[PDB]
Amino acid sequence: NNPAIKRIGNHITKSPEDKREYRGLELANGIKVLLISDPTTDKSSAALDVHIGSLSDPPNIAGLSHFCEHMLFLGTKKYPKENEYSQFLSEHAGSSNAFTSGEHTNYYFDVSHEHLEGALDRFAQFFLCPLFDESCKDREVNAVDSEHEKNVMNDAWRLFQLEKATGNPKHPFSKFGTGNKYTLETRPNQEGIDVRQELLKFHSAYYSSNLMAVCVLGRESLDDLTNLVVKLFSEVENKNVPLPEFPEHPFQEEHLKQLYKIVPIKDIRNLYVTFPIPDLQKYYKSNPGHYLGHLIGHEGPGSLLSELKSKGWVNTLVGGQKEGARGFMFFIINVDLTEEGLLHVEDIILHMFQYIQKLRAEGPQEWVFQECKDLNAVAFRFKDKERPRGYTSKIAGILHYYPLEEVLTAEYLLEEFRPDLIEMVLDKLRPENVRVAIVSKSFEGKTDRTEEWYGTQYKQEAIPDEVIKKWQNADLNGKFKLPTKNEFIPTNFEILPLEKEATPYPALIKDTAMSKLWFKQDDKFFLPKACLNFEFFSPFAYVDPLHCNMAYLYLELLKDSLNEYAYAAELAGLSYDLQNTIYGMYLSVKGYNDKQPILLKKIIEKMATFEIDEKRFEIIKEAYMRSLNNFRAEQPHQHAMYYLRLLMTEVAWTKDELKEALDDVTLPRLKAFIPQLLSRLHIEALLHGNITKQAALGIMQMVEDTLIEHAHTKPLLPSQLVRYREVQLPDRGWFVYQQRNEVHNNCGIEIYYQTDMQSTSENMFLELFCQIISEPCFNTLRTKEQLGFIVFSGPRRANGIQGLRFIIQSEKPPHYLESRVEAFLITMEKSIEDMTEEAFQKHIQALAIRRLDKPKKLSAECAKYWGEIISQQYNFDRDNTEVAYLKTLTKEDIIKFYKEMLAVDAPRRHKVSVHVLAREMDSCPVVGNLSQAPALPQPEVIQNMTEFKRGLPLFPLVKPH
Ligand SMILES: [Zn+2]
Repeated sequence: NNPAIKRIGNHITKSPEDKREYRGLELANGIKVLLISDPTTDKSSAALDVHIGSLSDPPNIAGLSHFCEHMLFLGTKKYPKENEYSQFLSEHAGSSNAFTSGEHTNYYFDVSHEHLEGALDRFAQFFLCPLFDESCKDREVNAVDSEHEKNVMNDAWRLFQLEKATGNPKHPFSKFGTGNKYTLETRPNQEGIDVRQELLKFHSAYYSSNLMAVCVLGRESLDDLTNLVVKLFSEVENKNVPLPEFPEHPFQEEHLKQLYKIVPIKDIRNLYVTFPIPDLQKYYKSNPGHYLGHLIGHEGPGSLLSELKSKGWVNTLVGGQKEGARGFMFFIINVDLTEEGLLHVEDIILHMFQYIQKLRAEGPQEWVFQECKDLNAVAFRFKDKERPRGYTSKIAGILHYYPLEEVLTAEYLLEEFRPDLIEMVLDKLRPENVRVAIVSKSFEGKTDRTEEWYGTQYKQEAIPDEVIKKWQNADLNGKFKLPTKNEFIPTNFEILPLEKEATPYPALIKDTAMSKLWFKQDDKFFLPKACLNFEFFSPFAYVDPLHCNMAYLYLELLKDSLNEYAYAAELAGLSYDLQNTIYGMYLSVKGYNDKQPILLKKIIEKMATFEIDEKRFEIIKEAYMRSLNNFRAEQPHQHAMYYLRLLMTEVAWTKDELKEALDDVTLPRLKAFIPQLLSRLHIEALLHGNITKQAALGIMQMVEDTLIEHAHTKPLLPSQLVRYREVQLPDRGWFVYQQRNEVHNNCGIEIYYQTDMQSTSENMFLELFCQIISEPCFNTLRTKEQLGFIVFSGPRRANGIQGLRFIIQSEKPPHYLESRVEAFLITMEKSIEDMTEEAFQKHIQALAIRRLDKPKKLSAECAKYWGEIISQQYNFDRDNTEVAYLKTLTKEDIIKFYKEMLAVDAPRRHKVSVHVLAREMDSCPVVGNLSQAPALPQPEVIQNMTEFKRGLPLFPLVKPH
């Protein structure tokens, strides 16, 4: 009845909570398709996943599939303009990205719901007739080179590639997926290769309809979505490509029983333990690898981690199955390492094998399976509604692995108890199949090997056969017990009836010296979940570097202490977040509401009566020291942002000040700090979800009463509720602050054009301008000018003040970067003068959709309110208000705003620039086809942050709504 469709699927199993409608189908050309209809969605979305990636890169052109991914965005026969795609999305409230894994290339976008077809049509052409334009290729190669550059000095990426380097060199696993200028341009030139043709060959070879899945989400009916997907995708050609497979493991015989000693960039201490395993993917109905992951990676009483931590050897552990590709997987057990732990690796691994032996001795446990199965069933039933773009991306990828009818449920619902598989996998976790990697600065100078792509310094040794034996004879350790029943498993899921006096926004339901309580019963999502957000104010968390250190250590020690007990809550979908802030403390509790009161109470009770284990204090202090030091290894652009925070905020302690003050933190001194901190507080809370007003008032009073009882807490004076201000820059001023990054060989720059206080009008001026310049900026400064991978523009908001910021990471020096941004600003003004009245209105419309986009899930809506509360603006109806005003703005208003605040000769330009110089750059000046960059004034070089701040006014704070 339709030659274009091979088959429609049966019912797609969904959560009964889920109001969205679904249809699976397979096209005649073999594209597997999931259609999602949500007539309420603000943004629509599509994604396509090709089952080809890096593992299929030609051996002579490393990174070609990743390069292909970049290239697809840059013009097709039907839509030749390099930025037609991104520009269209931008003008219609959409966004887009893509990634390349070993076996996948995944492309996705969202757009205003009214413009699905326009978006999707442009999108489809990626997979039909890409141009791979000659000039785009030459340019885009730098973006990829830049992508790789930032990864070079990153410890995760180095370990990632090092593993691949130390397996079978013949195996596709050993390939370099990212690529760079060398692999994508330099080497290929030297070798007579036309990469444009190679891109064409590759696309044509592997971009076969038979290796593709597509997911589309929109307001349209399932039938309309069907016609649409047929109309645009049934013309993709079926080239019948065999799906690549890797049945032989990249780790063979001679790759096992190997030790690797590795030098990190950061001062980190890690042990990596790895076993080769078969592909467990097909066993998705039982997840035997996850069963063992769940047990070996447990953190409750009796667990592997518990003992390792008690012995003061490790702080954290990750265990479980790790993805490989079709035909191979890994099982891992990874831990960080204390100083002591570094000298006891052999015992740690013994304990690991002892725990595994316990699992053998006990045999597989149906009740453990049953518990996971139940938790997963609940998780799936009450899953939060996803944002469309993440969802379509995810589904496109998993359409390759499960029957149509099962795509939604397959990763959640367990069906089979499989003691056989559990033992089969367990039988592979043996010392004769082990790989051990130690990462420590102590191997500095003691290595004899260098990994090609990153330069990673390492050494390789056979593990002594006697050590293997010691591990093989590991017997039972009395310290290791399986976890017992999980008491935190929720059973009460009733959604409370919507109260008579319920409101659309949070209501101030308690206003006392001790606490401000904001409250909202959920009127949208109707899942049995809640958010309990608390802000504790104390001047003593940030009075000086010492106290800041102490606030941090206190809360880290608290969390470390609670970890065992809290682990079960987390498995049961009840988690918490607890950290020190520049104003005191922040506590959030979220998840199923049923057992929250229990977790919260244990938290507050513990913090009010805390007793510190000295062993733990020393270990945590030491890790915190390294943590601070390790900032020197963050990326230039991150340093840039850091220095701006420091320059523009009234009060801010530097990482240098914090670490210098850290040696003065003694056990006696901390014990004294805690009661001090807790003795006077103000609390501002937002309780939001499946809870009544009486429950909310009840919870708030419980928190207070616990503090009063155990810590004697009294209220804080209203005048002690100190918010910090932002530095007020002089009209027509320009400051430059300059530092060097000693790890990375790239530059970073942040340029901040401060405007004025936040307000309806000032907000929308800035925001409209950012909307208009957003993609032109990416297009000019990255795509055309290829300055770097990281090119960013948009609003800066802090302390109630705002402005325009640019952030770039580049191999080019900041003074050069600077003039290009300035050049760009002028382009934008002409551009704004040149654009139609409609083109203007389209941008108003796009920002309007962006701002009005409704949160899909409780925590997202909660987050919007929390922003209103923590900023002390309390403007819960901001979106409607600000959009109404947005629609009033004319082209002329924006031109004036720019001329008055932003232009190079603007009367009220307030400019700060942070230059972060590359490792290899000695000094560097602060000032200096392509568009015209204007002449700039001499900047005032900031010599000292304190003096700079002392010499300027401070802005007012914003007035509450
Ligand atoms: Zn990329």
